[PDB]
Amino acid sequence: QNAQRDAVTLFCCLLRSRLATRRVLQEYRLTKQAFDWVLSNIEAQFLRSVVHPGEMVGVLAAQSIGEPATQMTLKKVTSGVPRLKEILNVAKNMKTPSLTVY
Amino acid sequence: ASRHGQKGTIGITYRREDMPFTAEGIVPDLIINPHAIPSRMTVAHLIECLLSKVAALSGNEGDASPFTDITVEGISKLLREHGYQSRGFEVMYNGHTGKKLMAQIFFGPTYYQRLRHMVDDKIHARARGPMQVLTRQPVEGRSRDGGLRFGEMERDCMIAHGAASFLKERLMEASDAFRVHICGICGLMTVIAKLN
Amino acid sequence: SEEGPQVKIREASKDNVDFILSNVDLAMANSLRRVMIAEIPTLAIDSVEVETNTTVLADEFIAHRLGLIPLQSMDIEQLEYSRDCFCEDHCDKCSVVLTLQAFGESESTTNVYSKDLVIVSNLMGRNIGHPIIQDKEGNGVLICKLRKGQELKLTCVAKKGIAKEHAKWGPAAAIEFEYDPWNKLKHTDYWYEQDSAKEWPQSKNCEYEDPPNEGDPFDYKAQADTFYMNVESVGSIPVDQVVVRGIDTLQKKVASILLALTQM
Amino acid sequence: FDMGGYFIINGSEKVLIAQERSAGNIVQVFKKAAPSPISHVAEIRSALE
Amino acid sequence: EGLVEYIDAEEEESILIAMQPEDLEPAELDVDPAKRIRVSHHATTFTHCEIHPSMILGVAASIIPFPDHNQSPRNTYQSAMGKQAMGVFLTNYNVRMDTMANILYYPQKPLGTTRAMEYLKFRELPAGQNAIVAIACYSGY
Amino acid sequence: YDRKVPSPTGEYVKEPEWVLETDGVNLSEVMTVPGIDPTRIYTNSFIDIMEVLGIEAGRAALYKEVYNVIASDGSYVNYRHMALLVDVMTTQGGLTSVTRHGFNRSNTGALMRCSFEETVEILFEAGASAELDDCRGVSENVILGQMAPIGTGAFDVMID
Amino acid sequence: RGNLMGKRVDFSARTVISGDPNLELDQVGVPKSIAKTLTYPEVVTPYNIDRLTQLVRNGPNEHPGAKYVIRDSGDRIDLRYSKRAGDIQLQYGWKVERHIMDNDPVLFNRQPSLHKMSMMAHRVKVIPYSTFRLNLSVTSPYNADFDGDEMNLHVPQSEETRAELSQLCAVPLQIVSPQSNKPCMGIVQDTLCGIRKLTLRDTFIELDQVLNMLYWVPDWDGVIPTPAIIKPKPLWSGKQILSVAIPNGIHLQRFDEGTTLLSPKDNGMLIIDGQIIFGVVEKKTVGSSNGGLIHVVTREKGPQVCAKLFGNIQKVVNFWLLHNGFSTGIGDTIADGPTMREITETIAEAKKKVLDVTKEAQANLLTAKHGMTLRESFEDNVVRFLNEARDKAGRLAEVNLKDLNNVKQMVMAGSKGSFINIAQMSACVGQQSVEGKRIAFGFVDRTLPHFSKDDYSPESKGFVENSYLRGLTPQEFFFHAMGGREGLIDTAVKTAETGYIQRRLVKALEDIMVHYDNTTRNSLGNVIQFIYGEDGMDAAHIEKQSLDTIGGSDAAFEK
Amino acid sequence: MIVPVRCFSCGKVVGDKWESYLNLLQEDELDEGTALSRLGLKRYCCRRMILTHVDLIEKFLRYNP
Amino acid sequence: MNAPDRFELFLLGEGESKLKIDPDTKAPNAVVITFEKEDHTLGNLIRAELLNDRKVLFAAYKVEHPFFARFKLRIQTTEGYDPKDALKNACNSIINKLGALKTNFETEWNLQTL
Amino acid sequence: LKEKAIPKDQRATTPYMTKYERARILGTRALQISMNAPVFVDLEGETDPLRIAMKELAEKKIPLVIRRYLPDGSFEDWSVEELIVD
Amino acid sequence: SNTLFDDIFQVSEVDPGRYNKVCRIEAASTTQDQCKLTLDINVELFPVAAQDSLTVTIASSLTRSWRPPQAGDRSLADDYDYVMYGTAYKFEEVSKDLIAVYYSFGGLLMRLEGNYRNLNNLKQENAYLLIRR
Amino acid sequence: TLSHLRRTNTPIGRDGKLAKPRQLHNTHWGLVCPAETPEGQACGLVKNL
RNA sequence: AUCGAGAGGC
Ligand SMILES: [Mg+2]
Ligand SMILES: [Zn+2]
Ligand SMILES: [Zn+2]
Ligand SMILES: [Zn+2]
Repeated sequence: QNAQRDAVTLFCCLLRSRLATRRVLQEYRLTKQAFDWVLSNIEAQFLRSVVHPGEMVGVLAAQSIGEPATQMTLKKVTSGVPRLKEILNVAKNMKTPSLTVY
Repeated sequence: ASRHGQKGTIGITYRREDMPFTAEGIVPDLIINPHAIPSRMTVAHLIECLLSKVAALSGNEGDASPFTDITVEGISKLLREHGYQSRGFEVMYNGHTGKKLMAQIFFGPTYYQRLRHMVDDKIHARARGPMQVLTRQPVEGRSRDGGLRFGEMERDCMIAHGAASFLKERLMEASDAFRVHICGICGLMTVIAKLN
Repeated sequence: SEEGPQVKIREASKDNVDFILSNVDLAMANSLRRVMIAEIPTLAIDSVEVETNTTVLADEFIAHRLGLIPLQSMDIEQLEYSRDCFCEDHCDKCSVVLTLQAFGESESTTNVYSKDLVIVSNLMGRNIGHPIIQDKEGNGVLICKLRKGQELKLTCVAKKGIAKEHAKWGPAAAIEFEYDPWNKLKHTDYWYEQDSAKEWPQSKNCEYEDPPNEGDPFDYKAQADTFYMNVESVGSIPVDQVVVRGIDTLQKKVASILLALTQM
Repeated sequence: FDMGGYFIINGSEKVLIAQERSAGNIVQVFKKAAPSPISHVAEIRSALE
Repeated sequence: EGLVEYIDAEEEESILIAMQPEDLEPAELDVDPAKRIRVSHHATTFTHCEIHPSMILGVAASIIPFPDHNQSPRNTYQSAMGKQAMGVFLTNYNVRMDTMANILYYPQKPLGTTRAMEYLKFRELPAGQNAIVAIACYSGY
Repeated sequence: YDRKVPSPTGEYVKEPEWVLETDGVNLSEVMTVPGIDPTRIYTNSFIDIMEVLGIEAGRAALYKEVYNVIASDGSYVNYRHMALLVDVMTTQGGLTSVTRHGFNRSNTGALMRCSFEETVEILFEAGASAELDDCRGVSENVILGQMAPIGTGAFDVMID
Repeated sequence: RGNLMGKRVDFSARTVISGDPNLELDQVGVPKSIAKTLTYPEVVTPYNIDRLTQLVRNGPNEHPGAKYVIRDSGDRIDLRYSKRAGDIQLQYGWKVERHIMDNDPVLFNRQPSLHKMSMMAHRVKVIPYSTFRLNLSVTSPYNADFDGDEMNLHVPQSEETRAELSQLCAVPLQIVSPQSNKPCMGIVQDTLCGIRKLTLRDTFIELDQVLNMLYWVPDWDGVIPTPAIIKPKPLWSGKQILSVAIPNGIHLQRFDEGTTLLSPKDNGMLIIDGQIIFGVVEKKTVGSSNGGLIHVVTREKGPQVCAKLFGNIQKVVNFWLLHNGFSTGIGDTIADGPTMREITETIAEAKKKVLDVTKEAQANLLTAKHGMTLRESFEDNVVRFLNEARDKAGRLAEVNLKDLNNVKQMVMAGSKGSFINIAQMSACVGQQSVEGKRIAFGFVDRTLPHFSKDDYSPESKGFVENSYLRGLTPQEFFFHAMGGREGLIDTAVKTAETGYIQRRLVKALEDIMVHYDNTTRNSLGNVIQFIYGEDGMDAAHIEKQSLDTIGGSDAAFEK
Repeated sequence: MIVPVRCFSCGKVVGDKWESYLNLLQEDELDEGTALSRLGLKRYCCRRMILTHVDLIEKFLRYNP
Repeated sequence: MNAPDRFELFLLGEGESKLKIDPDTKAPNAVVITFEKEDHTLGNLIRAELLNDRKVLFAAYKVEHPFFARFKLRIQTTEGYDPKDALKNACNSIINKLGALKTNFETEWNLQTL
Repeated sequence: LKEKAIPKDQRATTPYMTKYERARILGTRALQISMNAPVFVDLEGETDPLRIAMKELAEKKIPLVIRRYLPDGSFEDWSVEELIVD
Repeated sequence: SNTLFDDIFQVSEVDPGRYNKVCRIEAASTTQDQCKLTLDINVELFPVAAQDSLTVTIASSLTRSWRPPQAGDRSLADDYDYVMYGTAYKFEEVSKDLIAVYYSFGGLLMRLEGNYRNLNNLKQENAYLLIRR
Repeated sequence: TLSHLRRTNTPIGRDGKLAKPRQLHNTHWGLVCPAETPEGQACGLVKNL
C-alpha cells in the first residue's frame, strides 16, 4: 500500500489541484451528476492507463531509444551518436570530459 | 528519375481525358509532386524545365552547361518573347470537370530517364516452396522461389508487440520444423525408433 | 436557330476547326471534349502476322508503329466490332486486311512509307481502311528503312476500337479549350511578382469579350456559359465528323442509361 | 562509338580498375599519439623501381 | 609548341592558376544583378589558366545540367543513377549476344546540353526522353 | 546561466548566475574546494560520479546524459524507456556496459548469452561449467521453437 | 544468428510500394498475383462449406480461388493437376488452403525494423496492379517512401495467429506510440498543404463542390449543413465543410502567439463538438503531434474512429485540392530587385567586418580571451559573422515572400520545406565546413591553386555568397562538394553505428517483461524495477498536462 | 531509333515529316525553329518529338547481313 | 503482368448490370445508383444537369477508385418525386441539348467555306 | 511445488483482462470454432469464428480460466467470467 | 422564433488583413457611444466602405437538412443585403453589467459588447446575422 | 561504360570508420570527379577520373 | 553449394 500511494502520489497532486472545491464551483460550474460522472470517468481512464502484465517493455525501451538515434544528425562537447556510443560502451577515456561548477 | 536525384516510381496511369490540360490542349506526360522540390533544393531541375521549354519553342539548343552567364532572367525574357509566362507558369484546367485550376502550374519539357528497376522483376511471393538441403529452411532468392528472411531485427518487433504464437509459427510452422525422439535418461536425440 | 446551345465557327479547315460554344453549361463542354478524345470509334491495326523480317527493327517495334498509322474511317459505322460480329476470328463485316511486303533492291537506302500498304480484304464499298496521307510528296508515315538485301513481309488486320482501349484509335489530337479570358468568374488566382496583368500574356480570346470595369464589383451570380474551342483531327475522320460523332456518342451513352433504366 | 580499353576473357569483357596506393620512395613525417613512448617518426617506403 | 603543359598534383603546388582568360584583362559598377557574384581575383602572378573549369567533372557529372544550382549530394545521387538509365549502349546491340540488354524505343537527345556532352557522344547515344512534366497536386497519386 | 528560482513573493523569476566549465575531471578534489556549492556541482563523467557520490548518483547522471543526447536532436523519448536502460546498467553492483564485456557476462542462461556474440566460447564455457539453462528466457525458447513466456504465452489457459 | 534467431520463412511476399489516397489506413493493397500465391488453411464448417466449395470449384488460377485440399487421412490434393478438381466432395474437418481474400489480417513490414510500428497488421485489399499500396498516413511509422522502397508481407496460418495480428498488431492500435507518448501517424504532405489552403478564411465553396465533398465522406449523416453565407449567394467555408469529417463530441483548444479570442489572423484552434470555430488547420493541429487532433480522437473516440477519420479527412481534402490545384515552379524562388540588393549589401558588410577583424588580428591587437588561442578567437569570430550574414539574408528573403509563394505555403502548412532551404535557394547558401572547421589548407598554405598563399579570405576558405538561384562559382562548387562528401560519409557511417547500437540495446534488454505483480524483471526473476516507469502506467495514454499548483504568486494561488 | 509516328503528348502525326524537316534544313537552309513552324508543328509537345530526335537507324543500316 | 485488360474500362461482364439502385439509409427520398463501366464524362454531366431541376434536393457523384471504371451517384428529391424520374428528365434534357448542338453546328459548318 | 495454489480471496493480480490474455482467449475460441465445436451464443447472422468468439466474450459464455503465474512460482486462477474486460 | 437584437452601426475601421475577399470591420453603435462590435465580412459579395452606416440585426430563426430556395414561394425573413449563419462560442463578462458575445460564421468571427441585449442572446447554436445596406 | 573505364579503387579498407581517406581532398581538383562516387559503404574510396 | 564483384532503400 505504501508503494501504491507512492505510485499514485503525483497524479493525486494533479487531481487535488484540479478538483479543488473553489475551482470545481467557480472555475467550472459542475453539478452533482456531472461531478460524479467526472469521478467515474477519471477512475475508468486511470484503470485503463495502467500498464498490462506480459508487456515486454525491455525491447520496447531499446527500440524507442534506437529509432530516433537513427535520425541523430550532425558548440564544444561531443554530442549525438559519438556521445551515445561513449555512454553505452562505458568509456573511461571520453573525448569531452567537463565539470560544471556552481 | 530526372538528372537531379529526383527519383521515384509510377503510382497511377491516367489517360489524356482525366489528365489536366492547358488551353493550347497540351497535356503532361508526367506529373510530379511539388513536395519533392523544396526539401532537396534541386533548382537545376526547374531551370532545366524552363530552358527546355524555351529551346523547344525556339528550335535551338539548351546551354545547360555550368559556369556560364546564362541567368534565369534572360531565359524568362526569351520565354515571354515567345508569348508564355516568364517564370514558366501556365493556366491549366481540370481534366475531370474542366474548371480552371485556381493555381497556375509549372509545366514544361524536362529530360527524364527510365531506370533499370521494374516491378515485375522485383515481385516475389512464396508459400511452401523449395527448402534448403542442410538447414531444411527455405532457399534464398527469388530466382529459386525462396522465402523472405524473418530476421531477428523483426523477431524483436514481434516480441515488442507480444505475439507469441505468431512468432512460434514464423519460427516452426513456416520453416524447418522437425520432430525428434529423446531418451528420458540421456537427454539427447540418440533414440532408435522404428515407428512402423 | 434551334433553341438552346449556340455554335459560331471562327475558322474552319480540313484539319482543324476553331469555334465558339454559347449557352452551354461547363460539364457538357467538358464531357464533349472527353468523348471527342476517347469514346468515338475508329479503325486501326490491332493484329499483325509477320512472315519475314530482315530489318534492323524488332517485329513488335514495327507492330507498334503500324497500330499508330492513321487509316480512313469515314464509314466506320458500317463496320462492326470484331467482339460483336459472329465470325471465327475476323471477317469482312468486322475487319480490314492490309498487307505489306517490301525488299531492299536498290543500292541506296530504301524507305517504307504507309502508302506501300495494300488492302487485301473486300471493302464492300465503304470509305474504310485507306491509309491517310497528307504528305505533300504522297508518301505516308516512314515505317522502316531497308538496306540492300533486307526485306519485310507481313499482314496487318485492322479492327474497330476507341481510344480508351488504346490511344491508336484517337480520332483527334490537341483540342484547344478556354473560357472567360478575363477571369471575370474568379475561377483562378493569378500568381504574380509585381503586376498580374503585365506578367501574364493576354489571351487571343480576349478580343471576343469586353473587358470589365475596375470599379464594377464582383459579378458573383454570373456563371460560365461561353467557350472557345479548337478541335484538330489527325485525318482518320474529318473535323466536322469528329465533333458530330462525339456529340452523338455522348447522346448514345445517355441513351443507353435510359434504356437500362427502362429494363430495370 | 566503342572506346576500347577492355579485355575479352572467355567471351566476357573485363576491365582493369585503377588501383590506388601511396607512392614509395618519398619521405613522410608522422607524429605519434599521446601514450606513445616515442614522439615522432620519419618513414620512407623504399621500393626497387 | 609550348602553348600548354601537363601539371600533376605535386607540381601545381608551385603555380598560380587563373580561372578564366578574362582574369588577365586589365581593370580601370553598372552590372547585371542576375549573374552570380564573382570576386575580383586580386592576384597577378599567374603561370597557368584552367582550360575550362567544367573539366573538373567526371563523365557522369558532365551529364548533369546546371550542377552549379544543386545541393551537391543530388549531383552525386544522379551520377550514380545515370549509370542505370536505359538507352542505346552501342549501335551493334543487335549483333552482340549479351546476358542482358535494354534499349529505349525512341531515345531523345535532351533539350538541355552540357558542352561536355559533345565529347561524351550523348546526343548520339541518349538515355532519356524530353517528357512533358507538370509539377502539380492532382488526386494525390 | 539564466536559471529560474522562486521570488520571495512566490512566483518563479529568472535569476542568472556565474558558472564554471572545465576541460577535465577530478571530482573528489574539485568537490572539496571553498566558495563553491558542493551540492550542485556536475560532471559529464558519470563514472567519476559513481566513484564519488555512490551508485544512485551514477544512475541519475547517466539518465541525465542520455536525456541530453536525445534532446540535442530536438527529439523526445518517454522517461520510462531511458529509465529502464539506466536501471539495467545499474541494477547490478555498478556500471554494466551494453557490450560483450558487460551484460553478456551475467548468469542469464547460456543460449541467451551465446545469441549476442562470442557464441562458441560461451557454449564451451557452459559445457565446461556444466551450466543448466533455465529455458525461461526468450531466446532459449526461440531457439527451441516453443511459445516463449511472452505477453500471450505469459500464462496457461485451462478449463472451468 | 542466421538459422535460429532469424530465418527465411514460407508464406512471405515482397515487392515495391506506392500510395493510394483511396485506401483505408489499416488497408494494404495486395497485387492479385500475390493473393493467388499465398494461402490460408481454412477448416470446413457449416458456415463456410458453401463459400469454400465455390472457391475450390473456382480453382487456383483465378481469384478468389484455392490451391490445395487436405483430407482427414492427411493426403494433400493439388487442384492444379487432379482429375477430381471439379467434383470435390468437401467433408467437415477437411482443410482448404484458400487464397488470400479481402479483409484478411496480414503482417506488413519494412526493413530496417527499428520499431514495433515497423511490423503492423493490415487488412487485405486485393488490387489489380503489381505494387503494394498503403495509406500515406502509414508511411511515418515505416519510414517508407515511393522512390523504389520495397515492403514485405507475412500471412498467419492459425486462428489464434490471425487473432494476435488483429487484436495486438493492428494499425489503429499502434497509432499512439508508447515511444514519445504521442501519435506516430498524422496527416501528411498533400493532404496537409490542402487542409491548410482549404481552411483559410478567404476560402469559400459553392454548392456543387460542397455536395460532392459531402457525399465523399463515407460515414456521412446525409444532412447538408446550413451555409455560412446566405443572402447574396449561399456559401460554405472550408472550415464548415471539413468539420463534417470530425466526429461530434470533440473539443480542441490551442493558442498560438497573439491568439485573442477574436484571433484576427486565424491563429490557434477551437473545435467544438465535431465542428471547428476558428483557426487555420495545419501541422500543429492535424500532424502526428502531441495533444493533436489524432491524440484526442484516439483517446476519446478510439482507434477505429480515428482510422476512419484519417480516411475522411484525406478524401475531402484530396478532392478539394484536386479541383483547386497546386504547383511550385522557380518563380517561388525569386526575391525582387530591392530585396536582392539588400541581400548583397548585407553580404558586403559581412565581408567588410571579416576584413576588419582580420587586419586587427594582423596588427597583433587581439585580446587573448581566456581558454582559447588567438587563431581560435579569429575563426570563431569569422564563422559567427558569416553565419549571421547567411541567416540575415535568409530572413531578408523570407520577409519578401508573398503568401501566394508556394514554397512559403508548403512551409506554413508544415508539409515540407524549412527556412534554411529558402535562404540557400534564394538568398545565400552559406559557409561550407569539414570536421567542424572551414575549408582547410589542402595545398601548401592555400585551399586551391588559384589562390595566393596564406589567404584567410571568406571565399578562399569556403564561403558561398551566391545562391542556388544565382549559381555557384567553380571554387564555391568544389568547396560545397567537399562538404557534401563529409555529409554522405557521416550518413553512411551513422547508419551502421546506429544499427550496431540498436541491436546491442535490444539484445541486452530483450527479456525485460512486466510480470503480474508489476515488478519489472528478467529471465532470472532479478528485479529491474518495482513499479514500471516508477508509476506502473503504460507509456501510451499519457499526456502532457500542467500542474497549476506550481508557479504563480502565493497571492494568486490563495485567491 | 526511328521517327515516332505521332507526338506522345498530343498525338499529331509527325512520322510523315522527318524527310521534310531535314530537307527544310538542307535544301532551303532554314533554322530548326522556322523549319518546325513550317510543318504545322506549333505546340512544343510536337516540336520536341522532331527536334530531339536521333535517327539511330541510319547507323543500324550500316551493319551488312 | 497484373494489368487488367483495357476493355474492362467500358465492357460489362458476368451479369454486371449497367445500373444498380439502392435506397439510401437515414435519408428520406434518396437513392444511390452504381454506374458500371463509366467515368467522369457521364457522371459530371448528369449531376450538373440534375442541379438545374429545382425539385432536386441533393445530387452528387464520386469515383471511389480510378483503378475501376465505375461511379456512384446519390440523388435526393422532394417528397412525391421518385428520383428516377429526375434522372430521366435530366438525361432527356441532355439529349435534347445535344441534338440542338449537332443541328446548329451542322448549320454553321455547311454555311462555312473551306 | 506440491499444490502451490493461492486462495481465491487473497488475490492481488489485476481483476481486468489484459489485452494479451484477451487476444489469447479469443484466438483459442476461434480455433475451437474453426473446428466443429459447440457455440454458446445465438449467432445473429455471424460466420467468422473470431466474431463468434468476441460475442461469446461480450456475453461471457467462454468457459476458460487464465492461470497467472508469479515469479516465485505461485499462481492465481481466474475464470473469464469474473475477469473484467475494458 | 423572432429577432433577438437590433441596432445601427457606423463603420469605423475596415482592414483587409492578409486575405483578399474578406475584411475585418470594427464599428460602434450610432446615437449610443457605449456598445460596439467587430466582424468578418466578405467584401467581394457585400462591399464595405469606410464611415458607412449599416443596419445590423440578429435573429434566431427564419436539425433539418438544408435545402435551396425552391421558388419565390419561399418567404425570406430577410429584406436585407447580407445574411450569415453561425454559432456563439463565448459570452464575455467584460465588467459589471457589461457583456460581450462571440460568434463564428464558419470562421468569420464576431465580437459584440454592450448590455441592451442580455435577455436574448442565449448559448444557442441557432444564430442568424442580417445586414441592411 | 565510360564511367566504368575511368574508375579507381582504394583498397586501404573495406569496413571501418575512416573519414580522412574518404573525404574529397583539395588535391583532387581537376584530377578526380568531385561528385561521382558510390553511395553508402565505400563512398569516396571508389573514385572516377 | 563456396567465394567474389556491382546495384536498391534508409
Ligand atoms: Mg527512399
Ligand atoms: Zn540414454
Ligand atoms: Zn467478323
Ligand atoms: Zn504534340
